[PDB]
Amino acid sequence: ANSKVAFSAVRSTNHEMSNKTRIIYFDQILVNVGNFFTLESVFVAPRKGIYSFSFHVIKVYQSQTIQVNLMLNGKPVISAFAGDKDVTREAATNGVLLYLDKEDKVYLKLEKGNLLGGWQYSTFSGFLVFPL
Amino acid sequence: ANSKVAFSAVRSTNHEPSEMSNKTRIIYFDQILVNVGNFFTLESVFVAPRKGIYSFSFHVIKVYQSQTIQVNLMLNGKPVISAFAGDKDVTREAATNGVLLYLDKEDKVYLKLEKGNLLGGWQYSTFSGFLVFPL
Amino acid sequence: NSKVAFSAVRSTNHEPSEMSNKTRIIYFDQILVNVGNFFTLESVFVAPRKGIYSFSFHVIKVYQSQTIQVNLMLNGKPVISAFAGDKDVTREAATNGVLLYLDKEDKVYLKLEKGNLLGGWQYSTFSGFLVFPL
Ligand SMILES: *[C@@H]1O[C@H](CO)[C@@H](O)[C@H](O)[C@H]1NC(C)=O
Repeated sequence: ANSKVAFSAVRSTNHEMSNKTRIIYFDQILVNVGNFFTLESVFVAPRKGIYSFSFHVIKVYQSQTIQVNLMLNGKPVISAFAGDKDVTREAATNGVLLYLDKEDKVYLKLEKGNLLGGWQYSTFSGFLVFPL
Repeated sequence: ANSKVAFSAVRSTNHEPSEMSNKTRIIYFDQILVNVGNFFTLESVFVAPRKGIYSFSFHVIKVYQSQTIQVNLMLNGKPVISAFAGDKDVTREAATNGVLLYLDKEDKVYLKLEKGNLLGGWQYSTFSGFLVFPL
Repeated sequence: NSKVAFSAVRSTNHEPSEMSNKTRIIYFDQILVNVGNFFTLESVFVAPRKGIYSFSFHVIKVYQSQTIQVNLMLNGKPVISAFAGDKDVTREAATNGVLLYLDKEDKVYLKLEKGNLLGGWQYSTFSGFLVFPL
């Protein structure tokens, strides 16, 4: 039970972010065991452990560049990029394992760019690999 | 019981799609690296043995030039996530994505070539997945 | 060792070592996770026990003029490949991922099969974990 933690979220075409935080949100929740993925955007770790994270953020409008940072408690840990102005729906993708303690916050930030065209079909997933 | 489940497959040649695959549009992988539980069948379809959360990932590599491709991860005949590879005039291009799904027993997960033809083959393409935890 | 995982990042834009140029092994300086310490300082993973392991990588470059091919290697042999390059963009990633059956002491690592890492490979990642022992 308490060792079972996972979330998976997708950006659809729903039409329900700030220049400060620039948090990328995912409206369609596919998995949320434990309900620790909150506000369509932020994962809050329930316990100390190793967690897997992966994401694909779609650069839809072709002539733009984006940079996406995976954030841990307000600080960047990994980065992804998409800036091929010949390509439509190019993914800025990366993944990582992290050592998290209880109440650690992990989310995606649009560090650079504007996601012109929207970011439909973008994905963001995470799960507890094992507790420590 | 059936708590260890995982598969992993790769397209090892540049051979063209089979005549059957042109009518189902289901992308298949001939080289099976992992198939614990033997739940990955027909070199293409994963059948969930039990209720739980399952991870999936895929990298479909197209050559130049098959037309712009769209790959959907399918769950019981309906698309869940999609990836795109529009040509950037290079020798090879990749349509990639991954996701966690809540699956029930006998649920079927597979890859569909929604758009495009994969002319020139899809060598080096990969498709993987595993049970994260039963539910 | 039921709990085995590593995750590593290339944190700088520094050129590869002369040794690295010789071995073609892509190395990572920043280790975020290394439970069991089976990911060595030479950026090679040594499987502690028989089991199914997950591996993912992203090799990111700022200079993409020439083609790069990255192979995931298992005891000196390629298992999967990733391609990038021959482009002029901000940053591009050669990426792929796979599950592998490993026997104990099997060696898994990234080799630059084609191309170079002129300009550095900052922000590149390489991760792996034991899904379950067999
Ligand atoms: C290794 O090769 C790269 C690519 O040509 C080059 O930039 C780098 O300077 C080489 N390393 C050394 C120590 O010369």
